[PDB]
Amino acid sequence: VSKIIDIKTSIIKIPLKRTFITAVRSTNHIDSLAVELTLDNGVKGYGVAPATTAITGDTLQGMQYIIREIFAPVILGSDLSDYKQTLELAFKKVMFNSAAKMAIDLAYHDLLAKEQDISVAKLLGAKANSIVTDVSISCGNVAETIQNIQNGVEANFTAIKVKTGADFNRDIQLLKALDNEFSKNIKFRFDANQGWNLAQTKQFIEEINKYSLNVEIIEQPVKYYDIKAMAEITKFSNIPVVADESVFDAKDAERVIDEQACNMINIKLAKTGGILEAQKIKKLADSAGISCMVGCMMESPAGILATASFALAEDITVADLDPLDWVAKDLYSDYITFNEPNIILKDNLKGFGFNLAENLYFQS
Amino acid sequence: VSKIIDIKTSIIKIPLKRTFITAVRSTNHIDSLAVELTLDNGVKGYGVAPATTAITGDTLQGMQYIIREIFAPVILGSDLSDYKQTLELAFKKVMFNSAAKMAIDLAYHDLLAKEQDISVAKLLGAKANSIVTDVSISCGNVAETIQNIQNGVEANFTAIKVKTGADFNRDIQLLKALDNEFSKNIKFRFDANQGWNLAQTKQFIEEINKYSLNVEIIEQPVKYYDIKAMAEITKFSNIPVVADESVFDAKDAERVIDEQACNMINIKLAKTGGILEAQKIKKLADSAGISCMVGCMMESPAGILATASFALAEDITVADLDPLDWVAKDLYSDYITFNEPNIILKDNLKGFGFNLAENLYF
Repeated sequence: VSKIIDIKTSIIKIPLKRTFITAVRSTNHIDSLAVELTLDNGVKGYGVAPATTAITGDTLQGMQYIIREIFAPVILGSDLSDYKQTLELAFKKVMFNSAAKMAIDLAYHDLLAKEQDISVAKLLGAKANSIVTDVSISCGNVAETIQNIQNGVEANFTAIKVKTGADFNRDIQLLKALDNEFSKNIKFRFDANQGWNLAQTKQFIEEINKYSLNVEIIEQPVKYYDIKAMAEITKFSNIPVVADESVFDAKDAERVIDEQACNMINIKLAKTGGILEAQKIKKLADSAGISCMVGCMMESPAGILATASFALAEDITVADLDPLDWVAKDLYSDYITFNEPNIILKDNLKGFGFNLAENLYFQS
Repeated sequence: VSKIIDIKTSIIKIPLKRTFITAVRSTNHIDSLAVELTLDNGVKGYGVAPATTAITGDTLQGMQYIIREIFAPVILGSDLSDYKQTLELAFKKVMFNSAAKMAIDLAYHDLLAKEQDISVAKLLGAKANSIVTDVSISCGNVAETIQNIQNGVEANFTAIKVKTGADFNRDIQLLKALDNEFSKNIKFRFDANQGWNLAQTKQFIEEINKYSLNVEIIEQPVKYYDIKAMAEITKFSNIPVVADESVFDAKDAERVIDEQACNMINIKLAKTGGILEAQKIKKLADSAGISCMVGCMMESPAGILATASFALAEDITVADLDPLDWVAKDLYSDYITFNEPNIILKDNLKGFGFNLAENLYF
């Protein structure tokens, strides 16, 4: 019987190699909070979550307070084997702030795996160690956008996630350029980040039909709450429609399933508040015959490893896991081999294998 | 034209006279963040919002960061007259954190009113100065609860909000005790804070009908997201059903209107992110023939004043505004006369009429 006797955090700031721009925001960096749980046997578990305030509403400052002043009193002194009960009772005290919850759920999984002397991926039941990711391309003018895609293709990515929804006229013009520049061995994924209205979405889909493109998904074309439009688009489209911001948790998944509002759900740990809730979504989706992909915020490689581990355990093969491509290799090379576009888990790691304490000063 | 050239924040904590406890939480104090906006003509304006993390997810520390580092760059240097656009631009950078938005929205309205040398209530179109509130009663054992109610009645409240949803057997037994101790001059409002399932809700409603009791509303009996159950309870019930946690913003209001999931919406500024979004809810409800009441978190008298101002401007007469009853009179006596159960705005205040001098400058 191991008990959690300490909880500490540290902020992590990472610079991006190039500017990330979506319909929602623009950034050159990632802000994350790491949490450390210490067992009474000295073993330490870790989780890392992004603060993407425009999407999940999380802030580093809110996460720190929640974890150290709200969750901590519930967790401290509790048995590791009571994790499900502990997380349920702790999470009930906080509405939203899903990324804060992600950090805690991940640290618990790290502990659970380490206590069994296995990786988290293995704990969750993964067989495979490799998942393929697209690379995503910032909003920008057509010329710049074609250049970024060529860079991705030269880097060995054949699945390309094209951000749209910032400028609809630009989005339409871009299709022409794509059709001219790339073959059908390149697979496109469009993600509007809610930036289109219903009419524009249908128009974009009709426009795709005018060219010869390999298009795999249309992701979150409209506002997260316009489930009626999502259903209409899903019925209209010959291309699978993906819900992202429309689905954070299991009850969101129930709603989109009930309303036939997508063909596929993009599961993200920063939205679900960690692995436990993501598992519940996957079960619901499976029962409903809805497929799942995994995705992320522009977030640290640690979140990517955790997400890859989950996907491998759940037989999820469609992934937008690209942040590794936006940051320095040394940030992930302790735990991941990225042979683009393949994210490969390194062998024989205990827990996730993040190796955070070496570079970060944790404080209670 | 006036431009906003400075933004400051301050944390304010206030003690409660007695313990507030619901199905949600238990507390002896209020945590608030206040924001001050300064125009380049010297006029300052203020808004104050609660951090009730279990409900809106807001934290003091989160609100502080959001206002200083996210909202401030958008607001600073902007024209006051552009406020609708400025707030739209600012709020699109932040999901949730509605109480942080409330603080900023209120400070803008304080400025707007002060620029016209009038109260915010007057700015919003209010004429009347007074609104009746219930008093709310903490969860407790039956005997405890009867005593708290008697205290309220003795204090002159005739509308009583009874918190339920923590212990269902207690809730059911309590009805017998109410029917025994009280006549129909006392009107009850039950708020389960989501604590009941569908079966329990129908049972409580049937139980009510076994007695002689004046029952005005049943509030948020089930989970905020179970709209199907809300719609079923609404159809089943002979008592008006109120959506609280099911409606934060206008798009939430559209959903409950579309699904016929309530008879009435409880509008709170801490959920709406301030007055502009609250006005949009009111317009939608009006169009759908859905009534509105106003409500609050357990929050500062400044928030209560802002909410009373909105209600008076919107012809909303049903209110659960009680926190004034939970704090020392000298906190609010400058801008409000609470002669129970009447919340009455003082004459000739400019803007809201509260200031931060003790917090910021002393």
